[PDB]
Amino acid sequence: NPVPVTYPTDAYIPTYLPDDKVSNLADLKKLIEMDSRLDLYLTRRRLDTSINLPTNDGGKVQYSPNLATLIGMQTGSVNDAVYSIYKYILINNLFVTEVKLDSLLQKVLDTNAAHLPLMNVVQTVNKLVDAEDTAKLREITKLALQLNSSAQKYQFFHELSLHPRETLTHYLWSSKQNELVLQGDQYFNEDAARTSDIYSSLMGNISLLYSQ
Amino acid sequence: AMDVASIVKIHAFLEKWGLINYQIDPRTKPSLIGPSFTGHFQVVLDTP
Repeated sequence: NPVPVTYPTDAYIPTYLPDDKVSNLADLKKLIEMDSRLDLYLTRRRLDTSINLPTNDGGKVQYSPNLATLIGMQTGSVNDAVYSIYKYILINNLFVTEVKLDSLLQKVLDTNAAHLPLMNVVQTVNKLVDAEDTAKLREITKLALQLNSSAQKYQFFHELSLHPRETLTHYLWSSKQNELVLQGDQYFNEDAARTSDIYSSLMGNISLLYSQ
Repeated sequence: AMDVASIVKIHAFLEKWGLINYQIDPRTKPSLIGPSFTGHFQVVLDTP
């Protein structure tokens, strides 16, 4: 899960500006898409796969003379041990698909059950042996919001040129409907709520409360 | 003197909106003050 942050990470980079007055905006879109393709190639090579130790201080382990018959070697890392043991369980077709233990596995495991899960098999196997990019991504997302602000002011004044009668009545109604919201919490301030001046709808409320 | 179909139709209509035969008792609903504050009310009627 991705961690939530306290600052905006990206911006939409609006596209309602006239593409015949402001130029090179398509250049910006091409550059952003190219950077979006220049890191999909990096994240891929961060999950890169490598095959460097099929067979090839605590990285080297001496195997027992018993397990040395299922490996072909007497020393090597633990990775080679678990891998070659799995390869031996796979080549001889021992998994039940119609693990069924072989004859030499009886000795290497010191078990006569002749049938054991693979989990226990590898259990016995063990038993036998960066900062500047954040500033750049905040500086860029600090300009695509300034662009997203100037574009909004252009959108407002351009939509004011066309239909000014429609925008002005909206501004006057937003004003007459927002100056009322901001003047709704000036009644409770602890220096005008104990002076008995606002207690002489705070009277029908006590009727509803007492009934409640 | 209206036909029965219309009489029952208008009666069920009036009863649907609770204008007549509204089942209600005022002992379970408390009083309250409406948004309209106290004032001075009059009802104008045509001369009989």
